[PDB]
Amino acid sequence: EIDDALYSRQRYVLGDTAMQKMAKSHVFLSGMGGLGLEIAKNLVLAGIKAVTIHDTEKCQAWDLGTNFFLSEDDVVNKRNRAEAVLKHIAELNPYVHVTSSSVPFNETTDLSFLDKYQCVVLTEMKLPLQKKINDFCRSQCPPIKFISADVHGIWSRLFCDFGDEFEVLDTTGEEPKEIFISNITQANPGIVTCLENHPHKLETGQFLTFREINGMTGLNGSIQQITVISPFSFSIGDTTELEPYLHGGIAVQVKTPKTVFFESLERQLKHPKCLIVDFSNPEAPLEIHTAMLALDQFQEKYSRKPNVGCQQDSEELLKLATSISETLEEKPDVNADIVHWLSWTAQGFLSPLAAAVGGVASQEVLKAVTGKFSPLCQWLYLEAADIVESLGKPECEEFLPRGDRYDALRACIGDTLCQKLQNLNIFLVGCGAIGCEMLKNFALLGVGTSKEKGMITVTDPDLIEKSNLNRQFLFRPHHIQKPKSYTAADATLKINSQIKIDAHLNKVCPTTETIYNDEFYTKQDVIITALDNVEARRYVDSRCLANLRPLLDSGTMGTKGHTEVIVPHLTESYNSHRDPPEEEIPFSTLKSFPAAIEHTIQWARDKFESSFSHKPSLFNKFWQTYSSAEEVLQKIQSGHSLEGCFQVIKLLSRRPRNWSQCVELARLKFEKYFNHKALQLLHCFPLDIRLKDGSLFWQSPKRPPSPIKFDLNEPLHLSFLQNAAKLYATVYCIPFAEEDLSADALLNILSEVKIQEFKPSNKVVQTDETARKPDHVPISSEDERNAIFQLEKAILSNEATKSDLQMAVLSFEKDDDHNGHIDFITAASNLRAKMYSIEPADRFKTKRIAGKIIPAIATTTATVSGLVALEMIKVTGGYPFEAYKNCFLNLAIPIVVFTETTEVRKTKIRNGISFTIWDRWTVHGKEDFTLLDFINAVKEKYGIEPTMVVQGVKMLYVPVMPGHAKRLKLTMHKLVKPTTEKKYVDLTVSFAPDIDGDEDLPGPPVRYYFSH
Amino acid sequence: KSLEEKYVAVMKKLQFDTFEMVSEDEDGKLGFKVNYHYMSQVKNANDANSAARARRLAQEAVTLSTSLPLSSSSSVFVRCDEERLDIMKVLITGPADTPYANGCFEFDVYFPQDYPSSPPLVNLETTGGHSVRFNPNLYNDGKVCLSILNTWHGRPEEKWNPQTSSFLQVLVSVQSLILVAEPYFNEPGYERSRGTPSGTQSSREYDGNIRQATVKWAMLEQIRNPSPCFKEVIHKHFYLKRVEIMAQCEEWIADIQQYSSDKRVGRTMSHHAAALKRHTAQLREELLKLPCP
Ligand SMILES: O=P(O)(O)O[C@H]1[C@H](OP(=O)(O)O)[C@@H](OP(=O)(O)O)[C@H](OP(=O)(O)O)[C@@H](OP(=O)(O)O)[C@H]1OP(=O)(O)O
Ligand SMILES: Nc1ncnc2c1ncn2[C@@H]1O[C@H](COP(=O)(O)OP(=O)(O)OP(=O)(O)O)[C@@H](O)[C@H]1O
Repeated sequence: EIDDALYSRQRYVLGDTAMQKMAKSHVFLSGMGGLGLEIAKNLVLAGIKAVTIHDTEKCQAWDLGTNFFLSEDDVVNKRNRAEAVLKHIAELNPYVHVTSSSVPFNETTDLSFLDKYQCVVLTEMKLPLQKKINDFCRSQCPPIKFISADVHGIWSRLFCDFGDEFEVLDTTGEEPKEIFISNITQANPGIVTCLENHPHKLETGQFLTFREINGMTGLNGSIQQITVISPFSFSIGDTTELEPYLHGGIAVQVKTPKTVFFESLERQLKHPKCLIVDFSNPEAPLEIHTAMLALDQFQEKYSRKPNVGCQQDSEELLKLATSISETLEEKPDVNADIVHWLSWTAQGFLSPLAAAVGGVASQEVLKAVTGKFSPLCQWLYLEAADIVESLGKPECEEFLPRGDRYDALRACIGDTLCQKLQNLNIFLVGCGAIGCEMLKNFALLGVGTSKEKGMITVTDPDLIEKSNLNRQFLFRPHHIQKPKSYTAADATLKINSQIKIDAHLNKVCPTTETIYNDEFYTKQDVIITALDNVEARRYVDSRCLANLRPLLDSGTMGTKGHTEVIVPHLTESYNSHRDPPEEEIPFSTLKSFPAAIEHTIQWARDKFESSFSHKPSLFNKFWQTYSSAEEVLQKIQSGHSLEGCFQVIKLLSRRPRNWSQCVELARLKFEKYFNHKALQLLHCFPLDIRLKDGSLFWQSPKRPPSPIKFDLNEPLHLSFLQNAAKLYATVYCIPFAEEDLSADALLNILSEVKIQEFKPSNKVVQTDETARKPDHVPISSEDERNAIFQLEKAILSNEATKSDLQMAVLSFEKDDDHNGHIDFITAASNLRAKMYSIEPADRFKTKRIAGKIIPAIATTTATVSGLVALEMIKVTGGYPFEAYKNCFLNLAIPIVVFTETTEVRKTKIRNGISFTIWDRWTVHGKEDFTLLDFINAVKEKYGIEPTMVVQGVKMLYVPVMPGHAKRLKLTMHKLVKPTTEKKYVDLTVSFAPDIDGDEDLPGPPVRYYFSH
Repeated sequence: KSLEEKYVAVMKKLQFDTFEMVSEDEDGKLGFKVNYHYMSQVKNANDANSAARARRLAQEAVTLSTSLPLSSSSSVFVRCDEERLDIMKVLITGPADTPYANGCFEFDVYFPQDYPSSPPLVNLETTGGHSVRFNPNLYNDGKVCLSILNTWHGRPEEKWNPQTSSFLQVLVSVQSLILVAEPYFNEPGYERSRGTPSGTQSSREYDGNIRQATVKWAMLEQIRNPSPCFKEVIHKHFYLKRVEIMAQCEEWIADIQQYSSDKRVGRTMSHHAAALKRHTAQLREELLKLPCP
């Protein structure tokens, strides 16, 4: 059984079948560098049945910059690295059976034992024996999935090979689409027109199935291959022999497995299938392939890596690359700069690049054992190139080893840059898995470890949960219900004691701006966000824009992700993004005419919140507004129009006093929801009622529902009644026991319950697709007098005490099982699905949709975190605009796209003057300086006359407002009335537009210093 | 019409003005000088004002200061805080030939932080201690139900529109919809009882009750308890218009006498007529007591 309480988010990504196969898989890994370490980390977080790691090397002090499990003791003992860190890896997931091995690998090593595994990943390995292993892998029956990767300096390599033929079970995780059919013709080939306003959004050659189709009853259950004619029409093959078309119909996407073919590693040395990530350089990957082959040949020839700045080694590598390029099929131009940088940084190691390639490699490994997504075929190269050319031509002493754990990074980026990183002050928001990976990257990079200057700050308001343990690797089960930031910071120092870090339990918001004032932001250098919502992103963006500081953000959903980079005076803000708002389901569609199971789940969730949060709040707020029910009775007897009193009385008259009455009320609610409403809506709209044109009202998408007959023996009915009764008993504070939930006891309770007969009504139906929830229809005096009688009887029956004025309000818990919110919502949604003859849904997709759960996986977060570390290194470098690269990705395809950040625009205010979002004007003055002096100073310095002045939320001066010419004569301190806290003040000023009657054009904010 | 000429000439200068409504202490917290509704909402309003809000208000200000409807039937009077525009107060007289005629009604208006993305809050202040639901869409507590405010049902064109809707549109809609001679059938369902003898009879009942309530609060209690925001304006208006009201009260008394013989609604019209004649006598006393500012 899948441990859903830990794996729900992973389930929403992968699917149960993939994990079921995953529970029967053995995966082997060779080489135990930082890359192999992170591969083990991601796989153990994903929960492989059994993982075998291998290493023939021993610990060294140099490894401390690439590993976050090693300690000085391990290096002192000269233990095998893998066997030393094996115990730490086991902490990440008890379910995973992790094993280790140290058998030497060479040309005479036998590979037959490897057949027990399904996939093998090779790191830190010599290329010819990689060739031999790959030959063994694809020769197996079935072939063993082969994956290899390498990291060298600012360069990386990734290769995949699954034999001659491999079957992808699902190309992408996108839900199959369903489209209503508006028209379809008897033709050869037949032509189908979908709903005129709903786009076809499909492609030629795809396979579709058909259901609920009227006219051609034979097309029900049939499968056809399509051919797109338009974004709203297509052809599906011959249909002339079919019967005539009537109406309706639904087309459902059909997924088909696809075979993917992989060449051998040796045969892929020439003509490699290389993924492209930068369209401006559709040749760089091949050049990098040539350079990596040249480096491998150099290591073969000289048994060593090239020395930094060694002109002899660089020239030899140039000759090797030139020779290899000549042997290539395409023979690309050898990049001298790339070869030079490879020779310069051959011996170094860059961990963020390793992080990215490890994430993508782990995702590929997951694909190899599931077939859940289309894999890489067959090569992919990642670079940190932009960093090095920004430094011009440095000296080799900048990168020579100095004895510390940071020697590996020093050989890549240089000591001065490392010192810059050590000195940085960083503010990090959000302690999600992205934040944890970023903190790990900081610790391994020596970020903020300067004993004088460097300082890290992180904050998060929430505590640790078991569900978080699936991807937030820093935490353990004995850290549950403890601060995320505190535990993360405490665990971080174990990785690196030299780090200096501070933590907070604070939610970044306008109310907490007092703690995080402008001076605090000025103290920081870089701000990074790991938020899960847009509003907080906008708030942080505005604060950082006001404080003129760089901002980094990353979004993660499923296998899709992106990186946003914002640099002062260079880029657009995050607020510059103006993506279209989500269009919600029509109100009429939600309440009355659902067609999708998502409509029913939304209806169930809204009904739940109204019943258990909103209306309880109304009841208790009513009894807080009015002291006693007798007072309300007296007031309504004098015609007082109190609000919600009618609903409160209706609730009180419906208030149960024991568990049996709670069950009775739950049964009545069931009857109301699933029998009476259908009869009412059918009374208003008969099944054969027709429109102006005579077409049936009950036509696509309008599904005519059918009333449901109750049966306690139905498991769905049993679950619905049990959950509803439990929630209602919680509502009315009625105690109960589990034995009361037993089906026989419920039957005994309902045996004496009389089911009330239906009666129709003539309530108007909001059939408008653009309608919204309006205010209530005015209440008749009949309901007034009925409620009056109700609370009069209640008072006479002593049901007017404070307890009768008390009832519980329930939060929407979504993770625990005992609260029954998920089960109640699922039961209601499935009853509504059967209600409209729509297909039901399972519990877990209900949990996903209702809880708005964003699917997550360790591979995506690691991949994005490595990139984020890369651009923050670039920001630390103070590099030009070209170096900064935003990125978007979707590992499902898989796809990675880099694109330069959006250039900051200039707002042409007037007369050729323009200003940026980063612009803030300044004015210096004195105590006798006046508003007229202010206008003159602006008109002089910036050549434009202010037309309106705003003091924050207060207005300062408007020419058309009365008597404001006098304000021109008033001094700054007199009219502002400022506090002594500042030597300045900030204002907002606009200017008259070129065309009168238009709004004044907003200028940049202006700061008036009280002094010079 | 010399009375009309002087009426237009005088209150033209008074239809718009600024007036400090919130005195301010040392620590930045607001001390409200006169009565207002959004005490806590204003005091808790975020200080991170959106610039577009202030700019839209400034652009509106020209039209709101130049194009206020001015007529003896009805006129609009506009006051806002001398240092903040989002705090708002408006006074309107009832259009002629209505049960609301010439009655003074004070409103509280606040522009939300997201304005103009959302309609401003609107509220009645002449509720007489929330005694009467004066209009079917206008609750006794003063809450306003307009589709343009999204506080009433309506089509998208009737809804609030940040790009096109204007505060002047809401002001005009007040007169055109709420301040009508025909309030009763405005209640949903009663528009179907329009024309039916029972519906018209209950309309007469409701409008007579509204008339007597207006005489009580909107005229008698308004003059006897003048509001500081328009204290001179209201007295000048009543001095100018008083000749009409001394006949309006008599015609209303004559009308309710015809109703009183009815056995269904005339029985309530008897109580409303007693109240109406009492308040009419008191109102005539106050008119004789009314000076010219
Ligand atoms: O107010 P909501 O929770 O959004 O739902 C209401 C509510 O039903 P519940 O009582 O089951 O919550 C109404 O009942 P009351 O709130 O007045 O008790 C009911 O009205 P009736 O009692 O008059 O049947 C109405 O149903 P309808 O709109 O069909 O009149 C129904 O609406 P929905 O369940 O469709 O939201
Ligand atoms: N304004 C904020 N200030 C500080 N931290 C914030 C703020 N808004 C969100 N966060 C944090 O951002 C984190 C996002 O990480 P993550 O993706 O794990 O979200 P989650 O809500 O914890 O997870 P899940 O969706 O699985 O329940 C949360 O832990 C949350 O505490």
